[PDB]
Amino acid sequence: DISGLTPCKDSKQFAKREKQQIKKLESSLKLYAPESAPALALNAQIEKTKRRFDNYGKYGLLCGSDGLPHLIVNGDQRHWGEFITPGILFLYIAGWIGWVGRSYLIAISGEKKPAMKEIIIDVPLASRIIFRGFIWPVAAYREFLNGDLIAKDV
Amino acid sequence: GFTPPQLDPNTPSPIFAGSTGGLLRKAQVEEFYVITWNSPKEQIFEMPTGGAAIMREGPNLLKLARKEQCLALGTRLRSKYKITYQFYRVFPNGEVQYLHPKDGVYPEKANPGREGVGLNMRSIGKNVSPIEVKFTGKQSYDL
Amino acid sequence: SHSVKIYDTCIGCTQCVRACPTDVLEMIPWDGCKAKQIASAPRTEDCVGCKRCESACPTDFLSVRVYLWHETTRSMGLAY
Amino acid sequence: VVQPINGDPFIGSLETPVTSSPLIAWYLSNLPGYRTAVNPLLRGVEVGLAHGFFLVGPFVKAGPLRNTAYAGSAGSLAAAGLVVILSMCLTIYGISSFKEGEPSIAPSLTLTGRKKQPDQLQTADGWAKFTGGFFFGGISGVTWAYFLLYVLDLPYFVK
Amino acid sequence: KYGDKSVYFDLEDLGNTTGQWDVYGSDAPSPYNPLQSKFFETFAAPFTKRGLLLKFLILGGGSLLTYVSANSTGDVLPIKRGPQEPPKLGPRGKL
Amino acid sequence: ALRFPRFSQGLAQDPTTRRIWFGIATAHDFESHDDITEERLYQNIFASHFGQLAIIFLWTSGNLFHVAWQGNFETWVQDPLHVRPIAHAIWDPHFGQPAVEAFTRGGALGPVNIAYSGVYQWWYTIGLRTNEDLYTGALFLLFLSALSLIGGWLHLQPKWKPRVSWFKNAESRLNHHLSGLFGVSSLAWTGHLVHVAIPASRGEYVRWNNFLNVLPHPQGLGPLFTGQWNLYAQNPDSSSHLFGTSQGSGTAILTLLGGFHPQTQSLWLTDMAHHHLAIAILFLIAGHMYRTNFGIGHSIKDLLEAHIPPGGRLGRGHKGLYDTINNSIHFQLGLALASLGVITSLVAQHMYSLPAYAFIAQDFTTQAALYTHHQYIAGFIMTGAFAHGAIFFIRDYNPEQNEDNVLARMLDHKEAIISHLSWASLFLGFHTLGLYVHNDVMLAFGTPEKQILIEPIFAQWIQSAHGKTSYGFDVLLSSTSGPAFNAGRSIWLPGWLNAINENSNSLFLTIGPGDFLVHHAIALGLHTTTLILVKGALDARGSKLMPDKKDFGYSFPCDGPGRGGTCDISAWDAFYLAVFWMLNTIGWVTFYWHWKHITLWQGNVSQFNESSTYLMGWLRDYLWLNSSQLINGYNPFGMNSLSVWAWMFLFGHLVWATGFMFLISWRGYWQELIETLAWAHERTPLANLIRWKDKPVALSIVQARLVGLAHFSVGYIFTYAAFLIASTSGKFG
Amino acid sequence: TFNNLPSIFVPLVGLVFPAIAMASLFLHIQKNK
Ligand code: CLA
Ligand code: CLA
Ligand code: CLA
Ligand SMILES: CC1=C(/C=C/C(C)=C/C=C/C(C)=C/C=C/C=C(C)/C=C/C=C(C)/C=C/C2=C(C)CCCC2(C)C)C(C)(C)CCC1
Ligand SMILES: CC1=C(/C=C/C(C)=C/C=C/C(C)=C\C=C\C=C(C)\C=C\C=C(C)\C=C\C2=C(C)CCCC2(C)C)C(C)(C)CCC1
Ligand SMILES: CC1=C(C/C=C(\C)CCC[C@H](C)CCC[C@H](C)CCCC(C)C)C(=O)c2ccccc2C1=O
Repeated sequence: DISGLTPCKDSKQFAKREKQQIKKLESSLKLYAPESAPALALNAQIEKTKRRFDNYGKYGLLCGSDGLPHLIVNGDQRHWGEFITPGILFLYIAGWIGWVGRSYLIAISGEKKPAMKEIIIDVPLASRIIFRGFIWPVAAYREFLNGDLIAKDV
Repeated sequence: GFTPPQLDPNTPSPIFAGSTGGLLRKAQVEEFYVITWNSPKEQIFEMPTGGAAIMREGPNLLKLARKEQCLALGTRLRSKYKITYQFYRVFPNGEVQYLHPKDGVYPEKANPGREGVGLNMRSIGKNVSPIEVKFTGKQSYDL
Repeated sequence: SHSVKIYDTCIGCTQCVRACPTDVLEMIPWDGCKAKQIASAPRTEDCVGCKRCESACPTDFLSVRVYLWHETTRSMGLAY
Repeated sequence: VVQPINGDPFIGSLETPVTSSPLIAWYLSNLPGYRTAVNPLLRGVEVGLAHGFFLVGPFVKAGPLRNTAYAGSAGSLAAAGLVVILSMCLTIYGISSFKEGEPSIAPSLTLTGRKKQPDQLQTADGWAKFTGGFFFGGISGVTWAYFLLYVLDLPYFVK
Repeated sequence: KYGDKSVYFDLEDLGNTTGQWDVYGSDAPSPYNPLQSKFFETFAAPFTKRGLLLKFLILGGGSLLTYVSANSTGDVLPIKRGPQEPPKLGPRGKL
Repeated sequence: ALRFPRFSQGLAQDPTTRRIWFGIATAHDFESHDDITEERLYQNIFASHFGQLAIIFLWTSGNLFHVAWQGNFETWVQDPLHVRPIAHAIWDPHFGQPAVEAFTRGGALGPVNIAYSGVYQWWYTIGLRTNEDLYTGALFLLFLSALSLIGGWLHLQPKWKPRVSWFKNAESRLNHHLSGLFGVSSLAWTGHLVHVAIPASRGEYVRWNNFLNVLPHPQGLGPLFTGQWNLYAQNPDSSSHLFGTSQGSGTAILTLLGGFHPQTQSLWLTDMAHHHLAIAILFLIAGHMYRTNFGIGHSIKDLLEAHIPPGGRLGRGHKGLYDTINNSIHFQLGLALASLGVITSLVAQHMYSLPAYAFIAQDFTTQAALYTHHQYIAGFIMTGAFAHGAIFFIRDYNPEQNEDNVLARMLDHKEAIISHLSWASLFLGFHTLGLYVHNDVMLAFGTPEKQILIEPIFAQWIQSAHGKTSYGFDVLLSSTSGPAFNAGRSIWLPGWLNAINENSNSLFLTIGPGDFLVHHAIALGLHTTTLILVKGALDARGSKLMPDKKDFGYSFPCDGPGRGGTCDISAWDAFYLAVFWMLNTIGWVTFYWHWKHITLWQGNVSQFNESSTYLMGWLRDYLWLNSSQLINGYNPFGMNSLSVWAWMFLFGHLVWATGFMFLISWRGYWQELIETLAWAHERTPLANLIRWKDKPVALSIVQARLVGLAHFSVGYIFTYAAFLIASTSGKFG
Repeated sequence: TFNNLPSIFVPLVGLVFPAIAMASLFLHIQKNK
């Protein structure tokens, strides 16, 4: 109920959005037979919409006066599924990408012509490294403590 | 005092049917950079003013528009046809300044007899900042 | 017109002048390198500023160096 | 007959039928722009008269008051104004291009190679006489076009 | 010599070399009548001093322009005629 | 110097036509002029400032004179809400009678232009209730312009010629400017507001013939000398006041009741009086800080040499900085334009929310024109601040005299700064564009419930931290039990609360997810413009690609195709591309402003709060919709008052497209084209008689860049001015 | 006369001041000492 936003499980305009989209998809449904592929696909999209709205209701999303879910990023424990848990889920993958790429560039750095390994990606080397970014939040922390994360100028 | 200028005489010009990239009023009030070369045979070359010209067997003479035209022509001559060339500068008053080798030798062979100017005896980073030469005619690079 | 300067980091490879289409440059003898020659720029009045010289200077940054300055009819490359 | 100018192939022009022909060169040589020896005042008079009519043309019939009764009068007035401005810009041209007393910057030669006299039009006093002739001729041609539109309206088109 | 066989660099006659030619500048004498020429001379010699001509042109033209625009009525230019129409009340009353 | 540029014999010795352009463009670059000194530099700057003041007073006098002569101000004073302002009459002889009939507004006998500058409101709020008042003001400002002109003339003469040691007196100058030019100036403004503007609001007209007799307060200066200042806040116009008449008026002159006047929806004149008074005390106290001829005060040199932190974090601190600023006029100019741009944006952000003029909140085109004006002005002033810092780093920065100090230790980690600003702009652009595009798609898939709508919890927290109960945070001013609310409980908070909670006015608007997203677009714009400018300024001395860039100056085209290519490498070109990004950023700011406000004024805030979260709402519900009455300013069947704004709209489109010519096309195609043209003119009969004096050439690369940006920005500005003015004037909500 | 000042100053300024200014500035351009 924060920021003047009513939850979507007890919002009027949210249910109105639901009803309006369902009537829109049903207006496009009285043009085909109820057993053919178009009508079946339209009914599947209808159930998709209804479950979508009900899932946004049951997660405790906050729907404003416009009747759309307004995500809360401030750090409220009820709304960590909005930003903070998927934010950690992001940063874990993003640091995976960065860490496997960095360890790859460091792996090829001791090559005769390293640039050809950035064009012709050494798939065995990367694949042996591709899972080494699973542990990036600890390996990077140690490389920061040991001094191996940041390079020295010389 | 080792190489005298050549003082181009009334030599013939290449066979050319005439173009529009030729001498405009710049020649009529300023220099127009005659070039002279000496052909082994009557061959055909691209003119720097656009179009194809037929150089004559023996000495030729072309008054094209400017220095870059004659030097581009002469470089194409020396590289493609392997031919000695020399070009001039003809002010409207009448004087004819000799310019391309200025030593009888092209400006790649470091032949002694030419004084070095535009020569800063330092690395390029050791020039002073502009504040050190603020309110002075010397900009950054003439000390 | 333009102010062409040759610094002492030269290697005397004769690419500045062999690229220069207006006879601005010329190689002179010198004692600062293995080739015993360095480029000079007497005919800066004929300098257009095309920087073909310093697009062919193989050094750390440059040894030949063109400074854009008072533009005259011949530095502006006008046939009129 | 497209051979170059004076047979000189490295001059930027050609003696094509349009430039150098018995008819078109004659026409460009016996009109007041190229009558060099004659004084520039009569030249400018001729030029101004012709351009005054040529300007009164597209001001009466084409203009803001073309359909009104003030078409001819106000159009000729605008043509005289444009003529005054043209003499104005001609005047600053003569002041800016050549100062007071220098010799003529015109060519003293001709296609036949004769060391002819330079065109005194290009001098200061000569161009000033030309501008005076242009102004006089232009105002006179404007008022004469107005007179012909007044008294001889019927043969010309109205539309 | 400029007239030799394909010679265009007479260094003495630099006019023929550089292209200094009055391409159509006929040196033929005055084709006008002498009397009308003297008439125009005496009636346009006032416009011989370019500086006085310029001062006269600018000042008299500005004077005539101000005179035309000040003495002209609205019949020849609608801006002087004025509205001759009631003013429309703008949006939201007038604001 | 022989030819027109008397200040550069390098351009006078240029047979081409580049010298005209470069004698225009470098006319005011005195420290690049030939054969000059520092004395002549500062003196020319001083006379130039006199000329600028003369032009400013002349332009204000023209405004006053035309509003008095051709305006309807005496009619605007009576019924301001329902009488239209008039900037000046129009005599365009190209006009047709429909246009003479349409442009006749405000009860005029001829065509007129509606003052969308708000000068009517601000003159009416400070007194000035007759045309004769404006005439006297205009004549006095003309006198002031002539005064500035004669002052700048005589201060150029050798007898009155200040030396560089006088211009560099950065302590006497600071003391005087602070104390007098701010404190005494705002004090005199209070002495106007107390003696004139408030009495003109309270009724009686207090003019020069009778301002010695009229007591501004019934007990004159007894309360001030006796310390009983509370007697100046006794009857503070208790909520029934009609601006311009004694009904519901009072006797106070200095108050802190805060909030808005209920009639005008503007700030109280007594609040402005007390305000200018208080900041006058502050500035008059602060202007007695720096050391002068009287033995006491501070030396800024030792203030800077003393602020060197032990620990070597900043290194040599601010040592040697007084000498590198006082000698460097570009550093002074950069800091000045920094502060000026920030306070200009502040003027905008506080005049839209806290309007200090009567009947300017309720009129809706001036409140937008002023905001847009001052914000584009602030963006330009900020780009110029950074550009002059770059010009400083090239021309007047001496790395030896400020070695290892806060400004060379700055240039060290220029790569760190540039990289982290790049990160911020990259992050913001990526994410916020992704969210706008996600919402564009989710609407395009008919699923607006799937949009990324982030409620701006932090700005809503600040709003609830000021008294807005539209969110229910109840913290520090919406909580009655908060000590911050208890402190000012009896001073300003009643008025401030019934102002901020009133959802008709425009301070602390109810913001939503579209406001979040466009604020992040704004952050992208600021960080990116900052990136471009800071990078140009720090790489002004050099980089790895061009380390000797200080030797080529601030403005040079390039360094050639060598080293891969060096187009737009100068710090001038950083400024250039930053002006592009600045125009973009201010366009976002003013689009956000105008749409939020036009939706508030129309009443349908839901339009913005639903459509601002996806870009097709801006393209449909803001640009396409509000341009309905504009482009119909002149149809094939008739025209209306918005014909001028449609013509200006298309004119700005035209020049904004013409700039693309000078930007996309560069120099070489045009030089060759001009070579063909010169051939044709020199071989075309009857025009061979006419030969140019300045050999024609295509525009230089840096020049044509500048020209493209001039056309681009003129078109940006004129187009958005046309659109904003016409949309807010076609309806006025 | 105040309504007739537009009829005097606008044709004065926007036509003569360009005449005077552009002429004098063209002369200042085309000068030699
Ligand atoms: C190994 C990959 C890698 C790593 C670890 C970094 C790390 C960094 N970059 Mg760089 N960058 C990279 C690749 C990488 N970059 C590539 C390929 C590009 C070209 C698009 C850029 C373009 C770029 C810019 C323009 C900027 C950075 C910045 C940064 C810094 C901030 C992080 C950020 O905002 O992400 C930036 C990420 C992007 C812009 C998206 C591109 C990243 C790609 C998707 C990763 C590529 C991985 C590789 C192909 C996989 C190979 C795996 C191997 C096992 C075979 C950080 C030091 C910023 C900086 O310096 O600020 C401090 C900055 O301004 N980077
Ligand atoms: C108290 C004495 C005093 C005073 C009053 C001034 C006054 C001034 N000096 Mg200074 N000066 C002084 C002593 C003084 N000087 C001394 C002792 C020296 C010794 C070195 C100098 C040296 C000096 C130099 C070298 C220069 C000046 C300049 C100026 C002018 C600044 C430009 C301007 O008008 O903006 C004034 C701006 C403001 C008053 C306010 C700006 C910011 C506010 C906070 C913005 C917000 C409020 C806003 C105004 C509200 C507007 C609302 C509506 C009414 C529009 C100004 C007239 C400059 C000038 O023009 O030369 C003549 C200049 O170049 N002075
Ligand atoms: C819509 C036009 C537009 C856009 C999108 C950009 C974008 C950018 N500019 Mg600006 N710029 C523009 C116009 C634009 N500019 C104009 C007209 C000028 C005047 C010349 C400039 C001048 C300019 C300068 C001078 C600077 C920038 C900078 C930047 C970057 C800022 C960092 C950022 O927000 O990136 C976030 C990323 C984007 C906005 C890219 C959007 C595209 C998406 C994310 C790519 C993914 C889509 C898709 C999967 C890719 C496949 C496509 C296809 C092959 C299938 C960014 C790339 C600055 C910079 O580099 O800082 C880092 C900088 O210094 N620009
Ligand atoms: C290039 C350069 C330059 C220029 C630069 C610039 C232009 C900059 C800018 C800058 C800027 C433009 C900045 C800004 C800033 C801001 C800030 C820093 C802010 C702060 C704030 C605060 C601190 C606040 C507080 C508060 C609040 C929150 C509200 C209420 C009240 C209070 C007070 C409490 C120079 C010349 C210098 C030098 C050289 C280099
Ligand atoms: C909680 C939160 C928030 C906030 C937050 C913040 C404010 C933060 C900050 C933060 C920060 C302030 C940070 C900083 C940082 C810095 C640095 C300096 C870093 C570095 C790093 C590195 C260097 C790394 C690297 C890597 C990795 C590890 C990954 C991949 C690979 C690489 C190599 C890239 C909010 C409420 C909004 C929302 C919710 C959530
Ligand atoms: C169109 C174009 C031209 C051609 C432009 C010419 C040569 C100059 C403009 C032609 C006339 C002079 C139009 C002038 C318009 C204004 C009236 C001038 C205002 C200046 C006064 C205030 C002094 C270039 O030379 C060029 C050069 C480099 C990059 C891009 C371009 C480019 O895009």
